[PDB]
Order: sequence, then structure tokens, then C-alpha cells
Amino acid sequence: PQAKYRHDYRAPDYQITDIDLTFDLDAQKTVVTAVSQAVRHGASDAPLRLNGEDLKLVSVHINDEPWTAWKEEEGALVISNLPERFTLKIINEISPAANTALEGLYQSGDALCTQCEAEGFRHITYYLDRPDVLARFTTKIIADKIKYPFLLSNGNRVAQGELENGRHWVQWQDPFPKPCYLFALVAGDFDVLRDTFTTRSGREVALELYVDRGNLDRAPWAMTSLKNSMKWDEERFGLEYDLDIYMIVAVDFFNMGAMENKGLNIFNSKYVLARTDTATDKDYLDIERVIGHEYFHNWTGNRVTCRDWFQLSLKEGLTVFRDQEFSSDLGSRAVNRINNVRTMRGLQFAEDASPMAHPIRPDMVIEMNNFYTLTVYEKGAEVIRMIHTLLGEENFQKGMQLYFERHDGSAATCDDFVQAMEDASNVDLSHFRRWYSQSGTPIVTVKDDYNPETEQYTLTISQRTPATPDQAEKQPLHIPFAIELYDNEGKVIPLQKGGHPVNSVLNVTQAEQTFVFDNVYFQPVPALLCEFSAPVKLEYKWSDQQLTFLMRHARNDFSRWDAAQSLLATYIKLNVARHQQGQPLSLPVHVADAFRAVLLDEKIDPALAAEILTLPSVNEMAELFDIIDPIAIAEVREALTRTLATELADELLAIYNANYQSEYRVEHEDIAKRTLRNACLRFLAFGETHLADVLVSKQFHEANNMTDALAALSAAVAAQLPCRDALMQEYDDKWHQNGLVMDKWFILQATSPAANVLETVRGLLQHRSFTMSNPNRIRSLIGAFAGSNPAAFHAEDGSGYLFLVEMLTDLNSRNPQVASRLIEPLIRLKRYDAKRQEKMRAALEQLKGLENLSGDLYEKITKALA
Ligand SMILES: N[C@@H](Cc1c[nH]c2ccccc12)C(=O)O
Ligand code: NA
Ligand code: NA
Ligand SMILES: [Zn+2]
Repeated sequence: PQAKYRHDYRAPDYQITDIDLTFDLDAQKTVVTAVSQAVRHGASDAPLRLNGEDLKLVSVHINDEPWTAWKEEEGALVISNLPERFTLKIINEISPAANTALEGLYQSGDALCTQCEAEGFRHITYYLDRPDVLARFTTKIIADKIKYPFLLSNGNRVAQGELENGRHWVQWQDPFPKPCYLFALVAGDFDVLRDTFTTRSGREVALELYVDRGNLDRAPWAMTSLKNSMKWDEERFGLEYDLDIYMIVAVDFFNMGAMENKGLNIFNSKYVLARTDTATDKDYLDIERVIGHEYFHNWTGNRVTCRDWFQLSLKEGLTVFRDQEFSSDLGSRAVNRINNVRTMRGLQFAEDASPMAHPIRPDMVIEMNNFYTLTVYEKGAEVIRMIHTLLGEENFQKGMQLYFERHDGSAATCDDFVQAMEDASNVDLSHFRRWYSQSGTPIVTVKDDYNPETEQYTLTISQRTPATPDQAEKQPLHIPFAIELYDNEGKVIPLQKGGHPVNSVLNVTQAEQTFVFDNVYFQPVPALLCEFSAPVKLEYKWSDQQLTFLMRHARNDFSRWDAAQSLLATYIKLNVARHQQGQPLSLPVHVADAFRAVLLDEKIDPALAAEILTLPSVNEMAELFDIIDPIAIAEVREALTRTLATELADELLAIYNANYQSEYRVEHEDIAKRTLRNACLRFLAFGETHLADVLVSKQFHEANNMTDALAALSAAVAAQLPCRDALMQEYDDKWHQNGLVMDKWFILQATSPAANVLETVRGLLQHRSFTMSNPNRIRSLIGAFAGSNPAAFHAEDGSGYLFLVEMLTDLNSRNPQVASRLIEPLIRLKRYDAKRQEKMRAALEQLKGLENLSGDLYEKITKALA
């Protein structure tokens, strides 16, 4: 497999302006007829090079003349000796039923559906499968009427007819030129939820949600979320939907989350289907986020698309930023920010420290499907958010407006977007652009001094980004570094110098810099990197008392949570070192006291309290350490939970009881109380065994919603309570027919602290609700074990690695995209001790030797073994 390079970008030799597709659909053999209007832009002797994968070519015509001047080669059809403008007609066959990779045209249950991003359309026909080629599509679909009564593609229905032998057809036209990755086709039999949204300017939009027969009871929340998304994009960004119909199809078999195909989004059913007895608060909020995300792509991705795939973050960073802003505006901004920061520090930082490290705009890609990453998406959003911090909302929106004005109807670059922001705002972003080209996580070190003689406070701030495997050279970035200074009363000290106010967002642009503030009338307690103002590691020598002071006094809820994280980090590190020496947990009394105060504080938002009372995950804890000890981390997390459960037992029960809610509502105040109550339950499960078992079993059985039922079941598994097996069996018996609900149970099985977890996981490969044919099942059982049970995955006997090798040997052939998701825990080997590294290296070497090794795995394995 050959690497492709961003610096090799060249405008295409040919454009296609219009394509008319016909599908004669059948699961075994689909015939595709594609009639494209092409125009040569390059040299008169340049051949037309069409991408194609696994196609059976039937015929090639140019202006209806059977063409003799062509050859097929690896991944391509190369057509020579063409006029400047011509009609290309290709007929080819494909086999949806044979498509286990779920890219191109494939089967999802009884339905046929497509996935074309990034380079899936070339699995359907020979085409210019590159996103800077935009064409107007029309799509004719011919199929068996009984099997496929609904035949959907992008845009509007313009023709329909009936044929002999029980077949029918529909033709669709989408007026907006698009790259082929935004093409979609769906055929099948569905229940349809229909509704309407009227845009602010009065365009009435038909909304249609297609779900498997029998699932209409689970569709209204997604529909509500769609309307919410449409309204928000109007209010916040001034953007209206631009077509007459908005279709969403929920499919059970899907490699990712959802796909923004113009006017015909295709969603993993996990991000559509919800009922109060099947879905948790988190599921509801995820459906909201993902519905919003795909909707927001209509402008940031569709109306303006990507010139090439190295520009992926142009749409993904900006659309993730938009979905976060949406969720934050509608819900708790603090809880959203907190959770997004947990993801950055606990998951994205790990990727940036790994062999797969890349800038948000990559320079080199072998398999583009490998680059739909925490970096491109989540760090991409942090970079957008930094622009927002630097510009402020008004200038940011001016930048958005200039971006659309310039680039609407075209494929653009990351640099185009940055230039629009810079030009609209008059803020210089030339240095800022390095965030697009540099990989790795900057470390920002802060030292301070208070001078009582002069009433000056001095911050000396330094930065460095360690070298990464992809980049030997690193340079200083433009880091927006937000601060707040507090006096002894918890009041904010005005920032000023030489008689002028100073902006609280410091521009940290050098390797080292000093900032001096005057009229600092009392020695301050600083709040540093407020609202996680840049995606960086902060090094500052906090005292415990400074941190508990911030937990009490900090103005923004994020700062209060973040101070608690810094307080915990010190004692997590302490207790992991202790674990390694065979010593039990040690925690100062004043630390337990800070958490008691949070529990008992009547004024604190329960949403905030709940997050402070949610310990960092084992993945967040891992990032505190150069070399990860996953067993020590897991056991310390449990010991810390048990210690707090004992110290806080009375308070935890009081708050648990106080937050009881008889009515279940998917409403932010109720969700916040429930999140707090269940945070309390988690500790209570790890307290005195009989009371724990009673509380947990009672909640599981009395729950009137899945959030409370699953919180109880999860606690029973985590604390290995007596009731565990009975409750787990009860859930299986009730829910085994429901794959999405069973995913929750597979996750609990996979992440269990039980000594025999791997045995159980292997046995579950035979479970009635599990199948290797479904990405959701695979991720919930196998992915959760390897990625979310590092203590078991990294068992000292190497059994976890051997298990994953077995699974990846299957998935490499079946579904390389899912295989490549699942190999990630193995490529982290350099973070582990020598003995583990050698077993992980052996595992990777076994996979490297596989017959028919996918490009997806090849790329990751070679980087890991380098
Ligand atoms: N474009 C989708 C992501 C996606 C869905 N399916 C895919 C398959 C391959 C690559 C990306 C995807 C999004 O970010 O909203
Ligand atoms: Na809000
Ligand atoms: Na100091
Ligand atoms: Zn996206």
C-alpha cells in the first residue's frame, strides 16, 4: 500500500459536471449505468483516470461510441485519446450481498444502503472519486416492488414508474453539485415518521425518518432533535436548510455513527432509536448531538466541501465545534465542556502520544479511513474553539459569513477557512496556522511570583511540544491562555498593567514569556487555562489548598471541576506508586473533606456536583503516567472509590435519597439530579456489602427508565455484588432480542473487574445476541474489552493480546475499518513495561504476517513496529 502526500495535491485533469445514474438493484447482482458529462482541464494528451474497486466492467462508451482506447489497472480505469468535452457511459456490476466491509453499496438486514465517505463511491462505479470534483446527480433506481417498496436517493423525486415482473422505479434529482462521497441510495421496506419544519424565511421542509418496521415507537426523539438542530442553526449561525425534504434512514449495520449525505442522511440506529425503557440519558443526548452533527454538515461539509481528504478537519473540526455549541446551548454548557475536556485529555492526548500521531491536517495518509480520528474531530474542534476564543462570537460569525460568501458551492481548504476568519476579524492568525501543521500535545509550564512591595503578580509561561514519531521538528504555537486571579475572599482581581485593563486571554506565542500585572492588591490564587482555553498539558505547582479554594470559589463551573481533577491527580499518582510497592491507599483527610463539602453544598448545580463526584476514568488516569501500569490504575481507582464510599457513606446516602425523582423526564434539570444520584449510587455500591446489594438490586427492579436500571446493573458488576449474576441474567432474558439494548450488557461484561472476564468474553462470542457480522456488537464486546478494560487486556500472561489477534485475524478479512478501530489498543505498546511491550510486539508481528493484510491494518502496524 502506497502513502499519499498532502504536498502532492494537483487540480484534476478532467472535471465531471453532471452524472446520471441508473441502478438495476438486486442483492446478488446490481447493474450500475453511469452517464457522466466530462470536461478536460489538463493537457490535451492527458488520459482520464477513473477510480474503481471490485467492479465488473461491462462496457465503456464515449459519446455513445464503444471505446477501444482504455485499460484497466490496479484500482483504475484509464481512458485515452478523449475530446475536450464528452459523454462518458460506464456500465458495471457489483454485488451488495458480498460486501462485508460495509463501504459502497451493501446490505443492512433486508435493506440495501450506501456508505461513500471517504472513497466508497469507487466501489459502486468507475469515477473521479475525489472531493474537488463536484457534479449534479440524478439517480434512477429500479427494484423489486415487494422487497424494496421505498427507493431513496439525494434530493427530490422527479419521476416514477411501474414495470413488468413486479418491478418499479423512482428517479431523484439533487440540484446542488456535490462530490461523490455525499451520494446516497437506500432501498427497503420501512416505517416512516413524517413531520414538517418551517424555516425562518418560510420554506416548509418535509422531514422523513425511515426506521425498520416496528420501530416507530422509538423515532420521535430523533425527529424532535432534528427540528431542534434546524432551529438552533438558524438562531446561532443564521443558516437555513436549502432543500424541500430532509430524509434520515436508521440502519443496524454501519461502521461509524452517521453520515451527512445531502438530504438523505444514513444513521447507525444507535444514534436514532430511543424509548425511555431502552435508552439512557446519555443515549438521548448522543442522539441529539449526532442528529445535530449531521445536520450541521449541510453547510459545513456539503455547501462548502473539502478540496482533498487532507482537509478533513475543515468540515469535521468545525462540525464537531458546532455540535458541541448546540449541545451546550440547549443543555448544560459546563457538563458539555467537562465531558469534551475528559475526551481530549484522556483519549486524544493518548493518540497524540502514539505512533499514529498526526496534525489535524495530516501530511501523509495510506488509508484515509484511518484518519477519522480523535485528533481530526476533537482536537480539530479545540482549534476552531481557539479561533472563537481569539475572535469572540461576533467576529467569529463574521468569519463564518465570509467563509460561506467566498466558498459556497466549492471544495475548500483548512487554510481558506483560517483566511476567512483572519480577513473578517482583522485578527492575525498567521502564527495560529501552525496548529494545523504540528502534531503532539504542547506542555505549558507556569511559574509565578507575587511582589508585595510593588503589588505586582508575574507569570512566567513556557511551552514545548515533545517530538512525535511523525515530526522531529516542533515550534512554539499561538496558545490562547485564559486566566483569572482571586483574592482571599474569592473575588476576581481586575487584570491591568500601567493603568490599562489587560485581556484575560494571554497570547502565549513564545518558547518563554513573562506577563506582569499591576494593582494586584492581595497575593492571588490563579485559575489557569480557564475553560481549557487551549488543548495543552498544564504544569503548575498547585498546593492542595489553592485547589480546594478554587473548588469553592472559582466563577466558572468548569474551573471548579478542573481544580478537583488536579487535586485528584496528585493522589492518583501517589497511590499508583504505592500499589507498585504493595502498599494500601493513602489519602489526606483534607482531600476527602473537599468532596464531602461538594456533596453537602446546597448552592452548587447538581450537574457540576455529579461531574466532580465522577472519578477520572482508567483512560484519563493513564495519561498521568509516562509508563502505564493498567493493573495499578484499575486497582487504585477501585480503592479510591471504596475509601470515599466509607468516608462519605452518610452524606452519599442522604444525597442519593434527596435526588429521587418519581417522574422520568429527558430534561436538563432532571438529568442533572439523576446524574448526581447515580454518581452517589456508584460509591454506595462500594460500601458495606449488604446495604450496597440492597440499594443496587432495589434500584434495578424499581427503575422506571433505563438510565436508573443500567446505573444499578453497572454498579452491581463493578463492585461484584451478590445480586450481580441474577440481575445480568434478568437483563439478558428481557432484552436479548434487542441488539442496541444488549450492547449495554456486552459492555458491562467486557469491562467487568471479575477475575474470569476474558473467559466470559470469549464465551459471549457464542451469545444469542452477538454476531461478528454487526459492527455495533463487535465494538460493544470486543472493542470494549480491549479499549475499556486495559487491566484485563494487559493481563500479564498476554492472554488479552492473543484474544485480540484472533478477533483481528477474522476482521482484517471481514471488515478492515472495524479491524483498524479495534487494533488501536495494541499500537500503544511503547507506553507499557518491557515485558508487555515484547508480547504486544509479538502480536503485531503475527498480524503483519497475515495473508491479505488490509491497508487499514498495514498502516497502523508498520507505525507501531517502527
Ligand atoms: N462523515 C461522517 C463520518 C462517517 C460515517 N461513515 C463513515 C465511513 C467512513 C469514513 C467516515 C464516515 C461524519 O463525520 O459525520
Ligand atoms: Na446551556
Ligand atoms: Na510561585
Ligand atoms: Zn462529521
